[PDB]
Amino acid sequence: IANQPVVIDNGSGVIKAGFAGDQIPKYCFPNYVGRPKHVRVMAGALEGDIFIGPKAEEHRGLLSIRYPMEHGIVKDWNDMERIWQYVYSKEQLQTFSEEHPVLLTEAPLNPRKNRERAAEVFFETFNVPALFISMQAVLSLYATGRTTGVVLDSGDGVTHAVPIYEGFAMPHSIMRIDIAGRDVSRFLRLYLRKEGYDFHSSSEFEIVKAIKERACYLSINPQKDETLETEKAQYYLPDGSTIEIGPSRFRAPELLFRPDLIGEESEGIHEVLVFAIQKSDMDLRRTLFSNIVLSGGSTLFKGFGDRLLSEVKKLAPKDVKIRISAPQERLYSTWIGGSILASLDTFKKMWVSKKEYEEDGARSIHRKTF
Amino acid sequence: IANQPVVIDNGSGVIKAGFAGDQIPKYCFPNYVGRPKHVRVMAGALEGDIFIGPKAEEHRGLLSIRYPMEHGIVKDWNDMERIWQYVYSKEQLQTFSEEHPVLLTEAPLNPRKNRERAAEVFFETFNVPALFISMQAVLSLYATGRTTGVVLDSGDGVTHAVPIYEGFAMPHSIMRIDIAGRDVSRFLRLYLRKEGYDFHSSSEFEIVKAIKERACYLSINPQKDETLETEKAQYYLPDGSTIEIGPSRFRAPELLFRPDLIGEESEGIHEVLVFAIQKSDMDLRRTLFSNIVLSGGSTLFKGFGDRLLSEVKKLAPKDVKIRISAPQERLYSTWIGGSILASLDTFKKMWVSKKEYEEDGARSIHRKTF
Amino acid sequence: IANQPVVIDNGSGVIKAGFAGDQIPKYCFPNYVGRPKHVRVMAGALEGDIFIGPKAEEHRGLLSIRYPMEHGIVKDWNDMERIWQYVYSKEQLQTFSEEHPVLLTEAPLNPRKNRERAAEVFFETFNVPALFISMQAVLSLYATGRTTGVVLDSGDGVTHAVPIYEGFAMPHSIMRIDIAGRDVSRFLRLYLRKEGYDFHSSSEFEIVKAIKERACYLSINPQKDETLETEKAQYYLPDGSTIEIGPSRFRAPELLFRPDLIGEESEGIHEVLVFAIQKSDMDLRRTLFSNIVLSGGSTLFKGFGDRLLSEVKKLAPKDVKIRISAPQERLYSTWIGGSILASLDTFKKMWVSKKEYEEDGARSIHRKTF
Amino acid sequence: MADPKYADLPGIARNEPDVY
Ligand SMILES: Nc1ncnc2c1ncn2[C@@H]1O[C@H](COP(=O)(O)OP(=O)(O)O)[C@@H](O)[C@H]1O
Ligand SMILES: Nc1ncnc2c1ncn2[C@@H]1O[C@H](COP(=O)(O)OP(=O)(O)O)[C@@H](O)[C@H]1O
Ligand SMILES: Nc1ncnc2c1ncn2[C@@H]1O[C@H](COP(=O)(O)OP(=O)(O)O)[C@@H](O)[C@H]1O
Repeated sequence: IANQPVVIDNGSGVIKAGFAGDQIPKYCFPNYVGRPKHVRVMAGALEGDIFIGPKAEEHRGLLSIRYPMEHGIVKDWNDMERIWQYVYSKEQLQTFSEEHPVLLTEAPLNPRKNRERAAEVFFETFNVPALFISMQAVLSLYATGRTTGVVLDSGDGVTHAVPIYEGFAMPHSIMRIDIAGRDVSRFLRLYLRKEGYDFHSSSEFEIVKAIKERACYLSINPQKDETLETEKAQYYLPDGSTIEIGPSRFRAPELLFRPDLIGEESEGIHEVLVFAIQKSDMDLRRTLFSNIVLSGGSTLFKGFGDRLLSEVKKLAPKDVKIRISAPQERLYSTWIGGSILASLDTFKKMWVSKKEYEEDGARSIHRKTF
Repeated sequence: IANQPVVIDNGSGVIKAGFAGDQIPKYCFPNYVGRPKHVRVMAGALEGDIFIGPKAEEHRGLLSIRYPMEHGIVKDWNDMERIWQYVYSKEQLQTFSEEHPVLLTEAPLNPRKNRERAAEVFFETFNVPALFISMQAVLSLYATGRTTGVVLDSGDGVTHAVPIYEGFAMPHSIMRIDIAGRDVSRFLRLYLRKEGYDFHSSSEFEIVKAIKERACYLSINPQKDETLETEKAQYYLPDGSTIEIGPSRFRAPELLFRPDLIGEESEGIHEVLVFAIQKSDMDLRRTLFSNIVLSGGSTLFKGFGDRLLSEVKKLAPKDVKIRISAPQERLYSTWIGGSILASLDTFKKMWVSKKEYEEDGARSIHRKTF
Repeated sequence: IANQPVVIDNGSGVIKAGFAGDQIPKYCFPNYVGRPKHVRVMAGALEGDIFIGPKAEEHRGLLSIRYPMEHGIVKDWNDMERIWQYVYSKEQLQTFSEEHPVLLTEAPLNPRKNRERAAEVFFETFNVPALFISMQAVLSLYATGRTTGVVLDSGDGVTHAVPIYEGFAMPHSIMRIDIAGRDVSRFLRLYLRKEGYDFHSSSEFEIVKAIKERACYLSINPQKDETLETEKAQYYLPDGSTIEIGPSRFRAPELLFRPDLIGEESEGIHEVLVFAIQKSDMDLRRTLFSNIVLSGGSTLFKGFGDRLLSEVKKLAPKDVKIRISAPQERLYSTWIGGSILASLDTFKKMWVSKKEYEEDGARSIHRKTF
Repeated sequence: MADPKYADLPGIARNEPDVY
């Protein structure tokens, strides 16, 4: 039973889905399970009471949105099961879980208990013939067509750097922080309360993400922007009310480089990228500096790569050629590589079959991933 | 026992009744109990001494009229029991109370003691098999065919704006004010005494309602009409004596928008419509502005809808699509939706049965309405 | 110029005033401006046309009251200028603003624009020699004499919990809600209308506060109190008409614990207290649990601290010593600590002088507070 | 002490019992 396998790029913010050997993921929607805040009195209302995908994006104001997945660590399993059931349902894919093998994605250095429970869901609740969990950094390199390179990515949950050299991922040189898009949006929300405009509700949180996506830019010199007075640019909400954002728009994404602002003494994106290159072997460092691949959502800030370069110029050894490559399709780079990995003939050897899982269990899944 | 159920659209000014699945209510009559002032010396007179419906409208001058219901809250319960008995009697419906289920209507945010006392009357004095109390806003949307939209209504009793988005009524955004048609008619009478043509008797009060219905208009700019001098247009009374109305015609319905004139600091219709939309969540506000439904008799003033839009343009955020829709039969809006709701098969599940009331009591009625 | 400084404890509900180095504030009055509704035909009336303090409390019925501050955020700046002028005037303090340094108070995480405009008022309109702004939690701990303490406060506007440990206020562990005494009083008013007794005017609103202050208690188990039938206790108005309160007395303060009753998903008082301790560092949690201090007026409900213990026992880790402390003088705890802070010799270093304000501006005020 | 509002018999604090 070797049908066209399904690639599901998991993540805290957004969940991409689709079939192998496609150019772009056709089925992208945000990873959350909205449930109604108000009491349905009238008949002919929205049926079901559990809303995932575009219906949730259309009817945000009704639904109390809550995310099941934080920092690449699923908290609520019942919600993730309903999301994966929605992916496979007739509203999006129009296929059965029994036909196709699955390609799953997870962030590196996650809990092994979550990986086991992920496999239990796909093998037992859904009746998948073969599952395969893989890393995001390896898939991003598949999408670019490279073999060498450090992979700085920044989704909604996790920011991590994986140094890989000619198809040799170094697990001990991996760095990781739990400071990413969601924490930047949460830090922006807190700053807008200091400005004046509060967005306390859970549906109203999605407005802060929309402000962060559109109206934010990373300044090169933060001390110079702090001394100067801002212009206070405007932004229109979904209602119509105007909002002067002020200095919060540039100070909000600075969380990624300075994680002491939120109150969590970590490295930062630029330090993680240097640390990953430093922890790797001496002869590989110069090739790892030249090949740096960007990915995820929080790399799409304005002047992000300019600041990332300037930070590497500050930290790294002098007279060394830095190159921070960035594709066009940075959000879908992790999915595209999965679709490439799925299409290859080697894919049949990498996966965990259903029969193999029934015999061994979790140990076979831990062996095949690494 | 599932007979063709009775709809009783309750109201302070007018009461409308009939059966389920009918196009228009056949039995529309005013909600009051006229009792004779004068002594009956001569034989062959009007018998009964308690007049309801067309007999009371025909013989106004004899009868000391008194309304049992003020602001959707019955004070005189004995009179409402006599009205409901008159509805069921051979003079109007020609049916038994024991056969048919009842669809009663009440305004939102009323006293719960009146709701229990309403149920006691229908279950014990009349022997109803099944009763159901509903809201005026939900029924108006059933009549139109929509699910979305704010329902601004203004009868003789209450003015209230209930925001409902896709079959989800929000109970904490329901605005209400006791400033409706009866208070406008009372304010018109007080103005006509200032003009010269005073009225005092209860039969004579209904002439002021007839003046309010016919010869009144809401100006767009009230300050401009105040500076200009009126023409003093005429109106002929039921007797024959002419009355030059003057500025009392246009300043009377201004009470609905300016409740400071009668001497009671409340919101007003236009503020209630905006406040109900503003109390809801951010994403639903623009859809609630696009769908505004008018209802009741006090929305039928000349230039009322034009003034409502001007007030919404003033208060609401700029560059938003406003649309104040309405039915053709604005007085029969709530009844038609009830007749639709009654004829649905789900109506059997919604109601409070007689057996369920005898077991539980008031708690089961408070569990089924809201 | 170092005279005996003034301690203005701001707040939406009540404004306390007086001099430094005192046991209790001499000048306590509610924070609102009263202006007359009606016309003054007869001479020898109450002069001024603006009523603040005991005159406004005495003559409520005339005055259309309006609160300048909502949730520790002054909306009407002209009204607060009149109140602060009234505080300084001969009717209360009997002193000039030019002599004494000022100690101002604000809730944490407020708009910075309001803090700037507050400083502008005290430095420009009034001619203050030196101003200092402080937090509620730091002042509450000064009054008790502690350094370690989580300060769960609950005023009229804001509820929050700042976790301080040995003179180290953690700014990122601060949890805040805009649900407090005013919203509970507004929620009680809505229930009383559902019971039967309607209140609408601003003078009439303060009766609902007086009912909330007197006859309200927090049930230890709300589901048990729901299933049981209440006793329906009585209360006498200034008019003399009796009011059966019923279940609304115990259900009103449930807004503090369940903020889903008003229809606005927040954390709640008990969750804010736990979340503030959880957001702080690992080793500080057990000391923060042991030192939980209460303050503000909405902590004075009957069985509030008993229920707040039970909620902490439900949420927090098992076998930990919980101690919710609460002084005799909870209402004036914030003022007492300000008077103690003002009396100390370090106070001269912390403040912002008028000369320093004229040179730098708003930036110097933002630097000195944090 | 002097002033309008006080609470009589709440106690200063509510504490859980200390185990060994
Ligand atoms: N143009 C943008 N600029 C900055 N941040 C963005 C942009 N677009 C999306 N984001 C943020 O990044 C997230 C999307 O990144 P994604 O790679 O899908 O993360 P994950 O794979 O973990 O779901 C969104 O949740 C959003 O908060
Ligand atoms: N054409 C009209 N213009 C102005 N007011 C009207 C008009 N027709 C009726 N009214 C007023 O509105 C009331 C009818 O509204 P309705 O919603 O039926 O009241 P109820 O609360 O009794 O249901 C009447 O009592 C009358 O005072
Ligand atoms: N004994 C009491 N019981 C319940 N609530 C009270 C009591 N005393 C005061 N309150 C409430 O607390 C508020 C005053 O608290 P306070 O701490 O002075 O607020 P702020 O300092 O923000 O003005 C009042 O508005 C009142 O509603």
